[PDB]
Amino acid sequence: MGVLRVGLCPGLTEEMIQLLRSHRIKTVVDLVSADLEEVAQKCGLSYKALVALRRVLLAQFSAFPVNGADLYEELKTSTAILSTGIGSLDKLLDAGLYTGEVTEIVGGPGSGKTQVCLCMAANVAHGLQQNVLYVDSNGGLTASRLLQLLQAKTQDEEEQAEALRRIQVVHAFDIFQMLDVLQELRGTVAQQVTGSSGTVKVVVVDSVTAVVSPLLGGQQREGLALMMQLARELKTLARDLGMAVVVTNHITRDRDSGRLKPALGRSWSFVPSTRILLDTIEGAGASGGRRMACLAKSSRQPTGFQEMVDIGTWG
Amino acid sequence: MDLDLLDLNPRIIAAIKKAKLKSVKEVLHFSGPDLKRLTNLSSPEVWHLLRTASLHLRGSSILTALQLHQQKERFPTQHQRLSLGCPVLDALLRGGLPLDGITELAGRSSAGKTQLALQLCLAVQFPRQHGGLEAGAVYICTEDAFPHKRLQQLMAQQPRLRTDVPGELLQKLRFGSQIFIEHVADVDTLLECVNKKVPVLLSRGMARLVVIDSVAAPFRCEFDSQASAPRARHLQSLGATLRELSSAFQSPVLCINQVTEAMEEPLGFWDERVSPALGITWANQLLVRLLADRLREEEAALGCPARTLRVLSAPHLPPSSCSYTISAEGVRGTPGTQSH
Amino acid sequence: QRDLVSFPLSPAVRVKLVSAGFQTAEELLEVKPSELSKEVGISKAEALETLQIIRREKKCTALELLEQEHTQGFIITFCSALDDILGGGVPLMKTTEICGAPGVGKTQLCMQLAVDVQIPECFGGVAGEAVFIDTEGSFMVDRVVDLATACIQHLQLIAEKHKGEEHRKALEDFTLDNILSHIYYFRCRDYTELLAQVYLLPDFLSEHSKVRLVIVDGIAFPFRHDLDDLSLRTRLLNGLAQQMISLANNHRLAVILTNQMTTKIDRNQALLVPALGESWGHAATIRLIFHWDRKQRLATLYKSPSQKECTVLFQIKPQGFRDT
Ligand SMILES: Nc1ncnc2c1ncn2[C@@H]1O[C@H](COP(=O)(O)OP(=O)(O)OP(=O)(O)O)[C@@H](O)[C@H]1O
Ligand SMILES: Nc1ncnc2c1ncn2[C@@H]1O[C@H](COP(=O)(O)OP(=O)(O)OP(=O)(O)O)[C@@H](O)[C@H]1O
Ligand SMILES: Nc1ncnc2c1ncn2[C@@H]1O[C@H](COP(=O)(O)OP(=O)(O)O)[C@@H](O)[C@H]1O
Ligand SMILES: [Mg+2]
Ligand SMILES: [Mg+2]
Repeated sequence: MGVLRVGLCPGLTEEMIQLLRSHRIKTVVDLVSADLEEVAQKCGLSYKALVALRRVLLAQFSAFPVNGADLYEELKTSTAILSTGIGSLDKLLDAGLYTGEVTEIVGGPGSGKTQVCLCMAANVAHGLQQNVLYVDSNGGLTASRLLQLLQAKTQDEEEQAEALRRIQVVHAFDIFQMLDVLQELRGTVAQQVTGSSGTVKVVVVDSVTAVVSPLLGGQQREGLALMMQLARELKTLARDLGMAVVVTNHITRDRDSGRLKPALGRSWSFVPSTRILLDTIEGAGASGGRRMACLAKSSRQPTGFQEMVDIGTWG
Repeated sequence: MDLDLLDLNPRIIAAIKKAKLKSVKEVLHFSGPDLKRLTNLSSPEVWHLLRTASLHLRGSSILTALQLHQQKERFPTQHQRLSLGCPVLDALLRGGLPLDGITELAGRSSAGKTQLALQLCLAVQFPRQHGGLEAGAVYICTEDAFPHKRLQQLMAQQPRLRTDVPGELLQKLRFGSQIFIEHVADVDTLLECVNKKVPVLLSRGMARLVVIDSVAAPFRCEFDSQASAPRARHLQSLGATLRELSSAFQSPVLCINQVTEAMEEPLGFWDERVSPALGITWANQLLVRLLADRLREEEAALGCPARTLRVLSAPHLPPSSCSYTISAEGVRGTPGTQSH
Repeated sequence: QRDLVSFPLSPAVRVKLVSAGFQTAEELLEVKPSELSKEVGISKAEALETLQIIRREKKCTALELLEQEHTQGFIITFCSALDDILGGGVPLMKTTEICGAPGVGKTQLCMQLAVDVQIPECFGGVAGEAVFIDTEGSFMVDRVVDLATACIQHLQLIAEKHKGEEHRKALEDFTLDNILSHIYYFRCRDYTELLAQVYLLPDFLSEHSKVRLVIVDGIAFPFRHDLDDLSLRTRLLNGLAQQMISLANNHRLAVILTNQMTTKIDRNQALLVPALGESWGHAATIRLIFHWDRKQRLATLYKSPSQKECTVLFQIKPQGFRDT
């Protein structure tokens, strides 16, 4: 806790904080770490008021553990199923995508990560009729492709016009801009708890590697902390507010010593919940929209299954 | 030592002093995160520091292309040219060699590269009106001994070749004393020579032309087909050094190259039997690439050898060709032979 | 709850603040700077600058973006098939990169794009400016003059064929000296100079708001020599790409970059691949490659988020970049 303010907890006065900060104990952490008896009798303060203040301070700052069954019945209805257009992951994901998890796609140049993001966003916005927020960091969005994708499913101008206005796009090219955008989204959705419509349910980040890649390198440590903080806030957003978050990434060394692995080192590997490794086919059948999709990490189903996805003829 | 005059706050300059940063080149060498971790201070002040350092290093004049076009005397590199000594060759090259960048001359043996190099060495000492630069030249022999006898013969026959220039100032010109000759034997020796001896000659103003007798000769005796990376590193370093010197002192650099056959089983050579050596890494360092070819007795059964000088690529020259002959006076192009 | 790590704070003030035990700006917002300075042992200047930087740090949807990109036009190339394959020319607000073997026509394309960006809106241009940054010294004014003369001849021909007064009204201003005064020239002989010029670009673009094109003719040369440390090169390249895309999106530009090809001995038959490693591969929005085939120049699109890859032929005439 910082400086004393009125309304933080009942029964606070300036004498209490003056004596406590004179006794080298101001913050809540060391006040609760120190024995209540020690500060109670050593400083001579009243025991009843002290214990009441400590209990009311912990209660208003804590998270009370809850039973499991009740939250299970509530999550039975809180969750949702989002389909993109292919069932390769759908069958291997307990027959439905999870709203409230951190899934991501790792793919190289020309793999089709942003194509998957675009088609998924179009399907979510048009078919299911919910607002969706898209974050771009390398100029990978073009509205003409969105219009072309929408036209492949509808032939009415009014539906195309209405669908576009529910897709919100914001440009962030530095990690601070991305953090500010996500914090603003968190604040706005926290203020919009009363409302039932207009709240975005799917959040897409076009490229998390490009923003944070310049921050890596050297022998320093602030880049790892920044990326960990970004991951933590993304996870808190997705869990607490029940949003589906999708991000992209790149691959690393393909040499003999190191297999094809996602970028951002080992620390980023623990962040996401689902991994989809897009790839291109070789030999006959190459080029076009023919891309091989695989599921590396799911933590819910067996992995190592390879499928086929076409984009050129899809939408 | 130099950032003191920059406007700033005492904290950032104290951090710079504690971090042992010398000049603007040192601070521009490092990147954002490196400077952030060295100075241990916030990002916006780093951005301000970079902006101020960049504004100090450059960014004063708004130079448009009118200043490049109209102001002929302000930018000699864009208009002044080094004449080759023959009007036909100059017409083919639209004036002569550029004063910036590297110009390559490639071809098989007995094609006439050394004669052209000697003629360019002699032609640089003429006044600016006659297509010269009023300076000397540097010759670096990398393969064998310098041909002094041919140089003396060319110097003796010089009055006959320069028919247009009147001869009163020709006797004043001391051709022999304004040509410097160097010898090398290794790649490292050539690198040391270009790193140390050449800048001394160019800076003091003795010469304004650099000629390498055979750049490919040292590199073909050390590196095999399995050692491409060190050769590429050395070629990149040599090209960077040569380009920097040429840009700094406004002195043309002429490089003489050898060729290798196609050995048909790309780079623009489809039906050509020979191609310039040293691969594509060396080809990326050049500006104007020439090629001198000679058709053997099979096509030269007419009585005299057939020589053609061809332009391969250039930012401002179409692919063309002409013909020339070698005589006791020098290299002369055949009139009315340019191909379109 | 906003962690202090997510703010551009100096490490010293951040570390002392978190040593004090504050982990949210919501309570830093109302603390008086006097006791704030007294508590954490700082002065007023750092307190006020931290407060302002914390407090300082739009809603555009797909329809607005579609309308905006329809308002602004495309940069003509004078190659009809190349315009058709690219969707109408070089797009704005995106980074375009061109690769190819030496002496293939990349500099000619850059010169043509510099000339073509000044076509009046009536004929179907963008009517903007151009910034040319040269790192190799291959900028010759004579070729630009010839290209501009050919362009003005073609423009006069089509204007006369149309027989429209409004077309004539946009030609007397379109003279050789006027268009050739709208190209701003720089020269960076070292990668440090190039980086410094890049840092100085935003103010220059703020001064001259009519610029709609930035050309960097050659980025491989400054970075492919005298740089043993690969990690530093990678960091510099990533930072440069991020800055360039930020400039393009902020000032509504069309960044043009030029690269180089490198032989790769795969299997046993060597083939040409773009340089600067594989991490750089997806640092550009659009990637173009110029082939040689057999005496025929081909412009093959490689990576783009809008159109499928195909192949188009072209050639260079004494008038510039042309089709057929
Ligand atoms: N790192 C990346 N950043 C952005 N986009 C990427 C990335 N990696 C791959 N892509 C996308 O992968 C796609 C694969 O190329 P492809 O030519 O198949 O797409 P396309 O132009 O959308 O095709 P079509 O119009 O035929 O559907 C590219 O369009 C590109 O946008
Ligand atoms: N009077 C002459 N004096 C000298 N050479 C003459 C004369 N007349 C004709 N030539 C021709 O000049 C040519 C000189 O060849 P040159 O030394 O230039 O060949 P190169 O292979 O390019 O040289 P280098 O291997 O030294 O680079 C000879 O092939 C010779 O036939
Ligand atoms: N005035 C001209 N007329 C006709 N063709 C030209 C003219 N100037 C240059 N060219 C051709 O255009 C090409 C330019 O290539 P260039 O831009 O130098 O490639 P790079 O930039 O990769 O070095 C050359 O191959 C040359 O043949
Ligand atoms: Mg010779
Ligand atoms: Mg070029």
